[PDB]
Amino acid sequence: SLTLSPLPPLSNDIYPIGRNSLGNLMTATEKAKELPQEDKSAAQFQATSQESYKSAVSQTTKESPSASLAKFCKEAETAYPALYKAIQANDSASAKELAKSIASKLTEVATRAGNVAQAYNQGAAKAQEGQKLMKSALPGSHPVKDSVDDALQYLSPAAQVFTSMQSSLNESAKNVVAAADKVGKVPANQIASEDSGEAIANAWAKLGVKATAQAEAYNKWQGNQ
Ligand SMILES: CC(=O)/C(C)=C/C=C/C=C\C=C\C=C/C=C/C=C/C=C/C=C\C=C\C/C=C/C(=O)O
Repeated sequence: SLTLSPLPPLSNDIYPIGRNSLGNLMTATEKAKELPQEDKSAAQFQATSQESYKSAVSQTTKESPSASLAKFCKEAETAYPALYKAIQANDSASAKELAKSIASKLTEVATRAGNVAQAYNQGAAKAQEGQKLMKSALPGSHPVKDSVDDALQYLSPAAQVFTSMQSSLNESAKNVVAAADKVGKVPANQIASEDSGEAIANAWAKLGVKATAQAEAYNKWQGNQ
């Protein structure tokens, strides 16, 4: 049997994307915006550093994975019960078509998450370059050097959060297609791990509540960078 509800970590009690997991990187981004602008030696490096932070946040906003997930969860509330009914009716052609649709939506959300991870990992390579340039070019105390160090410390764990979201959603897409492929081939009740269409819908609805909240919190935050 295959799990059609959200998979870890999206099934976690605490939604995995938010200040709980990204707050150190958020703070670092706020500090980078507000760096002082009196130092001549640092000015160009600091502009480049600030543009790197801003590029990554802008990329994040373009993708908006939590907002996209929340939209999916709304769809899931009706799409999974409809699929479950097709499974129970041993309706292979219907189940396949419905699962294909669900999977398409899941894989688009997963790609958005993956795109955020890619932006962060690419940002880390920029920070690596900046760290070396500034260690030599900017001998004394410069808050931008700390901002680069912050990026190096926090970007890869942050990227991993998004990679794990991507992995979960891609697995959900695989599972829903695989489930529909069994319809008409084995007994219907052996296909899904869950005991009802409603149980599956409720699990996506619960995730949707969390994703919606985060989407709105993030929207606020990015508009002040
Ligand atoms: C090359 C050269 O000459 C020099 C000088 C390079 C210097 C580079 C310096 C810094 C680089 C930072 C890069 C990336 C930052 C990224 C910051 C990201 C912050 C993200 C914060 C929160 C994210 C929340 C996501 C929510 C989305 C959702 O829930 O949908």
